[PDB]
Amino acid sequence: PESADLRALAKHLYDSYIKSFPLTKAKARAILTGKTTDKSPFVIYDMNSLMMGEDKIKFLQEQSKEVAIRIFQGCQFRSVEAVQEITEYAKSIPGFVNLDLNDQVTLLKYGVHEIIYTMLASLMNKDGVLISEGQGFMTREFLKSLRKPFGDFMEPKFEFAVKFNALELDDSDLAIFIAVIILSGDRPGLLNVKPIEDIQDNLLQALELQLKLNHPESSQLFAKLLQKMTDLRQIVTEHVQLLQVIKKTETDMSLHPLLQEIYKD
Amino acid sequence: PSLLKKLLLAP
Ligand SMILES: CCC(C)(c1ccc(O)cc1)c1ccc(O)cc1
Repeated sequence: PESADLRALAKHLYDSYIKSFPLTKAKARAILTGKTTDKSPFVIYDMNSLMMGEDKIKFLQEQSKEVAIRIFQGCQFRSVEAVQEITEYAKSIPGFVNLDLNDQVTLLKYGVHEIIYTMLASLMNKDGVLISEGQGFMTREFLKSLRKPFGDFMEPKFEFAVKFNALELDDSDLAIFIAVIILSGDRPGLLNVKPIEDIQDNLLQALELQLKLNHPESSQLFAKLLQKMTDLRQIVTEHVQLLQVIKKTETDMSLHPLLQEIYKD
Repeated sequence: PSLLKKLLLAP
């Protein structure tokens, strides 16, 4: 009756999830653990291996920029792609496209980055991150070696990733979890909160049922994810703070317009 | 001027 509908919803969200996001967590873990028969990644652990694998595992390449800014700029454009993938997914959530268009923008403005970090964990282990649709692996250590402005820019996403990955969620749990984040009825500037809260409540129930059936032995996996949602806010907060340090302490800082609009806050 | 809005309106 109501639960059968909560399972149908969970499966719709998963089917749309697999459409919007090519590199699933299942595939990413298959590569990180070494379980794929379809090739293997190129490791970038120092400045020399970056050069050899620069044109490799890549997303007019003559930038003449410092390695730190080129990496950072590489991050910008995977985020640009991800913002588009998240938007395609958010529009597949039943009832989203019927929201006030300006409320949709607000939900995406304050939600994309929370979801990018969540899904970024699926590509991360304690040693690095899968990059370029699984073609490359960038060591966490190599990212800290960067200059002091950009050296503590990815470590935060690593700390959260290792902890979030301890929960052992799959693509089904993440599909609903992402939908709940997007449908937050407490995003600043929303004009019609109640219709957003009604959707999230129905999503939270599908998530709770999803977790009980999928992780029947992991008691309190729901209350743990509700806390992670709160963490993701402070994590993005500290992230936006760092960006303004760069924008203020760094020159020659080209930023993609889509991120300028999202970051305007 | 909203890029996010143009993304939201595309099919
Ligand atoms: C998975 C790709 C990755 C780690 C990234 C970074 C930030 C983000 O929000 C999404 C993805 C990336 C890509 C290019 C690069 O030069 C450095 C890092």
